[PDB]
Amino acid sequence: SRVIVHVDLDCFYAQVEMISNPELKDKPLGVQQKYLVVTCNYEARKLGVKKLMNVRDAKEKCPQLVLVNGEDLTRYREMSYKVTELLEEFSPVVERLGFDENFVDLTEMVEKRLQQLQSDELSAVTVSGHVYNNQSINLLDVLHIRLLVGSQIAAEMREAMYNQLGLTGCAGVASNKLLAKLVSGVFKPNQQTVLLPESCQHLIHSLNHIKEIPGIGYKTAKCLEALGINSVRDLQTFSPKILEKELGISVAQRIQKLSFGEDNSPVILSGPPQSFSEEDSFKKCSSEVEAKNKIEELLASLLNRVCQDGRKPHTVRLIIRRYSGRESRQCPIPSHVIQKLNYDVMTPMVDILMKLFRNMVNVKMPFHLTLLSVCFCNLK
DNA sequence: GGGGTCCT
DNA sequence: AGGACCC
Ligand SMILES: Nc1ncnc2c1ncn2[C@H]1C[C@H](O)[C@@H](COP(=O)(O)OP(=O)(O)OP(=O)(O)O)O1
Ligand SMILES: [Mg+2]
Ligand SMILES: [Mg+2]
Repeated sequence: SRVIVHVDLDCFYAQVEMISNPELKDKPLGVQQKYLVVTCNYEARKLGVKKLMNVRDAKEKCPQLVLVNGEDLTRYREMSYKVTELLEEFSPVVERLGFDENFVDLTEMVEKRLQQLQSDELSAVTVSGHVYNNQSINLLDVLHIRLLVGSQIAAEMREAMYNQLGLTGCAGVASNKLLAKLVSGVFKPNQQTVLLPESCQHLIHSLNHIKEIPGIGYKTAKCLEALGINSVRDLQTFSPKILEKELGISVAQRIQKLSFGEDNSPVILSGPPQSFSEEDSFKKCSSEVEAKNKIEELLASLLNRVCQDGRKPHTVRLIIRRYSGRESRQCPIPSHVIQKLNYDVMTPMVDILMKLFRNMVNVKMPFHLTLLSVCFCNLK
């Protein structure tokens, strides 16, 4: 049996901004990227603003909305890493999911604490936060005890995140990653909940669409929908044989297990990132001249990042998106270029990126690009 | 939107 | 190199 916590920061980008400019802490705030409000603080959500909503919709429904620009992710990324490092201090196995979510495997920590316990104050063990579905605790049930100690650790985590980084968030504690992530959002914002095993089925059947299961995305949901599968129960009861043939043995067996609340995937230590990338989207790029300036701009940003990181990238990738869905070209970085960080690495790197660009884009015939991205990977 | 992961 | 997933 495992004890897993999922930590999910409240309106992360908005929190980072409200900390940067505390004069926003009291007003409805929205963080904008191009024409989207990607996230907003809880005051704005109260005024009917939704995640990933159009700035037109948002401006009309809530003309008092204060917008800050969140296209440069630098500060969010930096705070994101402070959070996971703080969690890694609790237990070293921490898996990041995007910038604002972490899983921690607490089972070793829980076991250590229980061993230190006397029967005197084992009486006595208490929950911190909400119990999912108001389920009764059985102090004689060792699984219940282990999960409650988890909720205590989770509370210490949220307290340290607030006290040391100024950030609030939710936590969900359960026996695997799927359930911990489903349960962490039951009470929001800035609260936590623990899932006892006999409420597992209640949690999974509380979902309304199979897309709400982590692991089942747009494409997979579409296939399932095609098969007449709509509820969690539908997926639970659909023919394994048929499903296996429709989506392949790997996806079928995995997602069908997910529909019963079963997930044996380990919490993986994320550690340092395996790639660095920067991108810009735009309405139109139809010339190599600006394509180069664009790319130079991105390359500038990236180099600062590999600079302070330490490790060195052994491959570059250039990515594009044409009008009306992405294409990419990569190649190893010349060994001599790799030794760069106090000379002029720009020019030779731009040279390589442009060769890659022309290989993928016919510059002798009109082109219409709508995104450019540069990615460094294969770090050593 | 502006990132990131892993598998095939 | 592309596809699928996550935020
Ligand atoms: N398709 C997408 N789904 C989810 N998030 C996305 C997507 N595209 C970009 N993002 C970015 C923008 C959001 O600010 C952030 C998602 O954070 P998420 O944990 O879903 O909620 P949140 O931190 O905004 O608020 P809360 O956790 O309080 O609901 O990631
Ligand atoms: Mg969040
Ligand atoms: Mg999903």
